[PDB]
Amino acid sequence: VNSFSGYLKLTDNVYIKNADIVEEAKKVKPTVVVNAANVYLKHGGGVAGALNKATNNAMQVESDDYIATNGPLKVGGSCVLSGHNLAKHCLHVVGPNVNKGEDIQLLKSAYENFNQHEVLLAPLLSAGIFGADPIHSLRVCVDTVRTNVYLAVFDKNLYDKLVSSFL
Ligand SMILES: NS(=O)(=O)c1cc(Cl)cc(Cl)c1
Repeated sequence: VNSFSGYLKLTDNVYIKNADIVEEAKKVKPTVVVNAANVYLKHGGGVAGALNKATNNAMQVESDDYIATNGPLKVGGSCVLSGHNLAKHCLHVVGPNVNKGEDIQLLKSAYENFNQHEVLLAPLLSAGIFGADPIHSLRVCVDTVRTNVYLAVFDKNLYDKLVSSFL
């Protein structure tokens, strides 16, 4: 049994809710929240900008030190950093950004990072300002992630379309 409440069950392991991932993280304090990161861990906008704002920029300060030591992530890659006030850990995952022309096949590699964690609160990778079709992102999630994933979707319109169209 876990703390997550109000989710619709899509599969054995994937759950979805119309929610504010920031507000959901603040309530649950999950072991892992996933960030929709870029390779530079520059948390300017989208989910990353919202998560970072909720940490009062501490996520960005930590991320800048990580990049100064390790250099950029790979598209499809990830790193584990602090969850600050939101979670124990933040798994920063880089999905392909279609608005940069990145290979959408890298979306499966991105989701494979989730399998290193038993339970996660996450957004749909490559959705929103990363330009991918969120319906496609949810299909790749269900077909790739084997651990227990709680997906948060703020836009009620998109949430309803994802549920109604789910095979
Ligand atoms: N992707 S997100 O969680 O940052 C998000 C999306 C919308 Cl449409 C509104 C808010 Cl307040 C937050």
